[PDB]
Amino acid sequence: DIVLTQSPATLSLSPGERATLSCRASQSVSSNYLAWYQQKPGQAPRLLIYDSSSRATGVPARFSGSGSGTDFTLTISSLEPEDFAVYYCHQYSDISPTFGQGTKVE
Amino acid sequence: VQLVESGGGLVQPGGSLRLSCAASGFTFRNSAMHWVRQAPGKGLEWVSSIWYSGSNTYYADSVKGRFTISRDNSKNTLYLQMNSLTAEDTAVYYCARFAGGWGAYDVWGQGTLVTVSSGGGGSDIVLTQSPATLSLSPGERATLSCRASQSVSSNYLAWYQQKPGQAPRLLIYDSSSRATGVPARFSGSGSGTDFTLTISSLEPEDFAVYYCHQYSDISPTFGQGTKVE
Amino acid sequence: VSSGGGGSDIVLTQSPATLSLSPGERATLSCRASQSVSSNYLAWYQQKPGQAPRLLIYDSSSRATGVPARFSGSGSGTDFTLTISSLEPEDFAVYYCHQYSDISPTFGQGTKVE
Amino acid sequence: VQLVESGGGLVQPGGSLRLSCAASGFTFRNSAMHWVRQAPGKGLEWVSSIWYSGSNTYYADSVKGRFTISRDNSKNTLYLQMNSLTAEDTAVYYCARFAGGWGAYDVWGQGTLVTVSSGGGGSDIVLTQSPATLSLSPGERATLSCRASQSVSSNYLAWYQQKPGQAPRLLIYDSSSRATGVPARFSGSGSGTDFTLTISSLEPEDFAVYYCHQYSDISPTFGQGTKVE
Amino acid sequence: VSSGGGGSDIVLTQSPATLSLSPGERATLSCRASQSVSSNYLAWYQQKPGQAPRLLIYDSSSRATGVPARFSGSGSGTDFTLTISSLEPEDFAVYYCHQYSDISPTFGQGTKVE
Amino acid sequence: VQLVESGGGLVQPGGSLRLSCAASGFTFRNSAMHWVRQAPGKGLEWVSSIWYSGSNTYYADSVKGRFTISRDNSKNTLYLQMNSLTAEDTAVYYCARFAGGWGAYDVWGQGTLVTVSSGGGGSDIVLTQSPATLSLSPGERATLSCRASQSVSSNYLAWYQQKPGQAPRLLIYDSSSRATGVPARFSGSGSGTDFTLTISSLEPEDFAVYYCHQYSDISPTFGQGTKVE
Amino acid sequence: VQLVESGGGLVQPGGSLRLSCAASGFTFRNSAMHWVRQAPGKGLEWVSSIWYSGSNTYYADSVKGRFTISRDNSKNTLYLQMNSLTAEDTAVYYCARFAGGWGAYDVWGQGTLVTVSSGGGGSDIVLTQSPATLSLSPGERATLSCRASQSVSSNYLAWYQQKPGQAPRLLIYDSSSRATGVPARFSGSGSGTDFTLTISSLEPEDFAVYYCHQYSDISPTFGQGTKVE
Amino acid sequence: VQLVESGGGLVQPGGSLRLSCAASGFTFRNSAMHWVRQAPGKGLEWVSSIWYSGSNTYYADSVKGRFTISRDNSKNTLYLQMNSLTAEDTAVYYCARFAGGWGAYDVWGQGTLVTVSSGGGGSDIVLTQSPATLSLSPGERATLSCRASQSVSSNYLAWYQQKPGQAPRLLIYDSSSRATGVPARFSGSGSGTDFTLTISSLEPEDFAVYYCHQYSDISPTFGQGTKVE
Amino acid sequence: VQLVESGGGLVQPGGSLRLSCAASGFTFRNSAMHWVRQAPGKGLEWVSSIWYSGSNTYYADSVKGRFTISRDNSKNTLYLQMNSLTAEDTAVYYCARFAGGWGAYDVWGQGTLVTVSS
Repeated sequence: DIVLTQSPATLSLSPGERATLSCRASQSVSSNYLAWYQQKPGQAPRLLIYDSSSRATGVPARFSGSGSGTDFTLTISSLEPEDFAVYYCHQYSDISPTFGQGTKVE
Repeated sequence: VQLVESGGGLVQPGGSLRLSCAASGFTFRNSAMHWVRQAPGKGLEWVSSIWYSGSNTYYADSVKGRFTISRDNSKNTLYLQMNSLTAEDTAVYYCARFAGGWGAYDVWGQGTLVTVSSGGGGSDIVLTQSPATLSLSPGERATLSCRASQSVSSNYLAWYQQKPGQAPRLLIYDSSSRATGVPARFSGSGSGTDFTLTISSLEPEDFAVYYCHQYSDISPTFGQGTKVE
Repeated sequence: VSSGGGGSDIVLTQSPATLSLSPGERATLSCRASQSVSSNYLAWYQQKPGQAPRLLIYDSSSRATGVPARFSGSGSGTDFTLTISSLEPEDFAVYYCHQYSDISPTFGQGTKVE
Repeated sequence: VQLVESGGGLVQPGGSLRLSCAASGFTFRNSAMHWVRQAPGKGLEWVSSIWYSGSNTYYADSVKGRFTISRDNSKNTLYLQMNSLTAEDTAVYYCARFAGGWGAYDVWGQGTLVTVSSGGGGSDIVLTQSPATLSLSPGERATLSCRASQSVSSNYLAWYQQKPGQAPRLLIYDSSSRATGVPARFSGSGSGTDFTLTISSLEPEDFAVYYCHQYSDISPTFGQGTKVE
Repeated sequence: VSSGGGGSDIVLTQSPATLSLSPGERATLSCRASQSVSSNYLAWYQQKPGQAPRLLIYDSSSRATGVPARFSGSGSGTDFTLTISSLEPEDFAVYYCHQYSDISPTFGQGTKVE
Repeated sequence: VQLVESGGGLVQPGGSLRLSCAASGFTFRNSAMHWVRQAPGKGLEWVSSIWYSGSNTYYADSVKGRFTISRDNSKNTLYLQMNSLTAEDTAVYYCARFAGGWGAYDVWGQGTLVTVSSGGGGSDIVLTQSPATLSLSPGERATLSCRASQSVSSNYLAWYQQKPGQAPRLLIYDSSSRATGVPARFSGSGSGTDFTLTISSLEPEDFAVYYCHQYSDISPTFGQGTKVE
Repeated sequence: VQLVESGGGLVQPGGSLRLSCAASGFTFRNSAMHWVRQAPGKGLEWVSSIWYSGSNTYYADSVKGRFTISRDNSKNTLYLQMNSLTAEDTAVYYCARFAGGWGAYDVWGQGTLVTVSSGGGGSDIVLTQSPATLSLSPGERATLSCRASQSVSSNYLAWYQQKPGQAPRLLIYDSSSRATGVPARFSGSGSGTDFTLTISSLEPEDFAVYYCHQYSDISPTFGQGTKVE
Repeated sequence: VQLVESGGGLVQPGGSLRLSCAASGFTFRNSAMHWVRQAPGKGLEWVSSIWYSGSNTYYADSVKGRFTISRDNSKNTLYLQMNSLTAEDTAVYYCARFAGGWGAYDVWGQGTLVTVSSGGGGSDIVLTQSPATLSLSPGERATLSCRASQSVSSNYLAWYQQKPGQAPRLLIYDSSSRATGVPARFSGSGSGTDFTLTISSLEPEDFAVYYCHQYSDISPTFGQGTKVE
Repeated sequence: VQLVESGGGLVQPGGSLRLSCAASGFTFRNSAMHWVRQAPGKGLEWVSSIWYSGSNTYYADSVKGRFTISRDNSKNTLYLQMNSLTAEDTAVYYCARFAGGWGAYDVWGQGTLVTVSS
């Protein structure tokens, strides 16, 4: 059962700075079937990245996903106030989908 | 009941300046007179005091040995002689009458700005590190940011590690060059005004304060540090 | 570089660092000393941008001459309070507390009322 | 490429001060050098200009006759001699190299504050009149208010009428006393900090500017005026 | 008391006096001259509180060395514009226009971008 | 080319209303017709769309299940049936012809005001808490203020503590009575229009939002809260 | 002494819902019972009240004609029937026992969330106009910016001018085409996500509020407007 | 103590509308009830009154014969039946309780807007004449301006002279064509939105009011007149 | 392309509740639909999944034997029947379309809070 561990748990940054988020799996993620979601207070999660590196429709270029195997990273090039939220990674390579515990960017 | 201050201005480091404060409306010859200063964007800070003949004159550790408070009671005038000035003396200086239990600092001069600087225009390259703190576990990745207010020519930017009680240790120079004996898990990147230090998989010995440093001009500056705990 | 002893000046801590209020509202400012302030020799000053500090309260509760009655101080020992009962538009400034009970005068770091 | 300023400070009205600006990094002997000042919370204002051998110095109308710009090319230094100073000269003064079509003011000094004051912070009683303007018709009543920041001792407050091009006339003194020759339709009242001038039935000759005036201390002050049109 | 004014000085009027914007948005600043500015000798400066002005644009359209490309000037004669394409948090400051086409240099009164 | 509107007015919550829009000067039967509304002081907001037979009709999310757009091409008339009206539906409603790439909303009706209200005031007792936010450390004292627009009879004023995700908890009632189980560090005081809650020594569990509450009449009102963080 | 709440959940606009509250530990039939709600992120707001056999029941103005409070004393149960639900009703609802002078709201239910929504989003194109306010003189140029969160296909963007009390007026469509009768001093430009409206020489009749509008999909959206004053 | 108003909206000229006002909190059967209206941007204007059934209902001359005030004391409701509506009836209508010596209009409804109009979202062509007044002597030149809010098609603009107590007389039509019998000293010019009437040498018989008039559409409008004195 | 969710609320322990998710803008009959929940202050947690006829429906161990996922393709509606509720089932529940390699959870319902308490 693939465990996803995100780090750091909390990132305190200012507008204009870059946020680098890490998702590390206990096993290799087949086909790089890993996704990133953004969730703001009181709202449903919203897809940012899928297939490790594919940017969803409508997602600004400032969001970028990379990595493979067991090490994945989400990078936000220039943080805006609407980017401060909690971010979850998600692997869908097997029959037991699992999520990271989230990284809150504040 | 007034204090008319004069003096101040812009002076080079190591220079001298004399402040004066002319009193009227009270028995100046008997009054305790103090100097108080206020650095730009900071709070009030006591500087010196002088009183009757028979009492001690007092100075703050910041100025004792360089500043001299004095008074000429025949002209109802208070003086502050400022010698061997340093950039840390930059502040607005106030003369004030001290009334103790009868009013504390009840009369203030209007204040005069003393700026101690050899600089020009004129802006040193400011380095801002982000985030201020990173809490991580062994094995995880640490990504540190250093952004400069101006372009760092030739990418002359270095990264140092400092553990408590020890001298800084060179990790990266020329933005991307790993120093001899530094493990390959340390790597730097970036150019111009955007630089990054990455520690790929943290070890328990990597928890320390990390500083970036630009040496592309005659005025070297450091970032304020990122603590990885 | 120091002339003092193992000794420790009386440290004044003001709270909160900032207060955002409207005209007519109450402003309550706190000053907290690390040691007891002998004789309650604690003063409060008002400072507006670009101007010299102005005495509001001395001896913890004594209102300076010309200060409106809406300003009032209280407390003793290590716990002091400055109260502005109903803020006026001329009251928005930085406020400092100040202890003069010993040889080493010290100030609080200020509370901004905006 | 640097301009190192020095001088400035706090001086009393009518005093004198000299500012200096030491240049480095360029051929100072070829450069046109200007002084620019900025009053607190105001915009930039050109002060003076100087150029090469054929000395062709220029001044702003505010300072012509009081300020003298000069230069010593052997010390690469620009000077500004400031005489007959007034509170209107209070500003941060910048030296600047003028490059014209090749950079305008491309190099600036850091600026030094010059404050011209005799100790003015304000114990004076401030009088506020309201409203600033009143549009009324003949036969109507005009009610004018004067408010003091502090209590006016002994109710030493007066009211004056001023028509364009003429000296003021005493209307009311001691808050309520009608001056000799003033028609009964004028009347004053109030005490402490709240005063009123009432014109019971306006006449066509009553349309003018009205000032209140407190003389209860040694710093006399006037209201800023109410125009009755 | 006057020295002969006045006068022939080219009057520069900046508009608006204030612009309230967010990071990422466009700032468009206007400078209007009372008379034609010969050779388009018009400059733009940025000034942050407590600091000396910084040259941004000269000769109406020339971006000074080290100024980011998001700053751009345009216009001619009596109508000039400074454009900040996408505001950064360090771009919030007061901006002045300046004409140096004659012996009496004049400045606009500034536009504050907050 | 004109759109002539009719209908609207003032109705109570839960009521129903029908708007009309008669067209002339164009081929109405083929036109895409929309409704757009604008709350007082707010911007324009699209509401509904209708077009040719064989197309879909669209509604804004907020009005779906409440509003019905329709048309009668024989009478060149557009309709909007408005049901389940609430205060959020108060707006000026416009009918407009949608031209797409040939003019967007190129023709507008003059608009009719729809107001949904069960009353006109307003005269409730308004409680104003201050300050909105208090950043304090453990061990410090929090002084919270609650000011009423009118006198609170019998001093029937309560204070509540609410933590995130939990129901409010009674702290003080009758202005000064501590509820059973509330620690002695909390204390209420005041009367008439001026009430205060004082937390003498903040514990970590004391950081929450605090509301005042007057229950002196048939229209209970709360303050908007003070967050002690 | 407890109140056990039940009901709530997610419904669509125009829907209905009933909340329940079962009491225990006190003589319920003698207690006044209230409903209080708290919208997400906002404060507490009273909703309704009910009391003894001669039920004189009260409602907040917003819910009058939509909500009904009732009680079944044989079951010790409080009810709140909620009809004509809209998005402004989204809140956490609490039942509470009202003790008046002996405890105010001394007993609370744990609260149930009621959310009124016809769909998750909300995934529309967001138009952001800049700046919100422009203070300009006649003859000056107004440059208005409209930024889109996504690319506006076909550059289907329009601008409207609205004066107080009047319907909007089309100025520009297809990003840059002037509507018939619009003077040449108005001009639109831009593509993709960045659009501007420029009024070259402001006339006195040009001071109004200007809106941008994208019509490139089935969810038309507007900017919140720029006021040119 | 409340009056809940309802009704109003946008209606055609000659149409009908009924306003209602439901009272609570007082003995409605004994109270005198009035209607008051307020035209857009105007002051308050009394409309009608009703009292006990032993007194007479009263109406203003503006509405007498078309409006009917009535009451149903069993429902605590006040009514205003508005028949034969005209654009002059456009106003916000308030119901109000009249207390005479015990409170005048102490309770008001919130008001509902009644707009009586047959037009679309476009405005008629507005003509603005300037100056409002010209004081001249015989032999001098009078230059009068007429500016239109929209372009006047075909230059269909006319000028009229009106002397006191007499019908207007045609001076100029088609902007520049001098009417039969008009002296050559009258001449008109201009096109589009800018028109001028010039009287080359004033005679004493030329002192009158002058109106411009556009007839380029189905909605004829006049300027507000320029008086030549 | 949206999912309109409904249902939820406050229920006693051991009670029952049915959640609904109405789809539009895509071929719902062919889509894999999941339920995901998030207890207050915690992270996302997969609950259940349903797909085409001929595939297996799946449940997390925490709901297996108590929850039933189902669909009505004629009405384009997804259901979650929640029985034998416990305090640990308290969470905001989301319906979501699963696109796998073509976008993972690319469409989400807005979520509804289910609280189980007495």
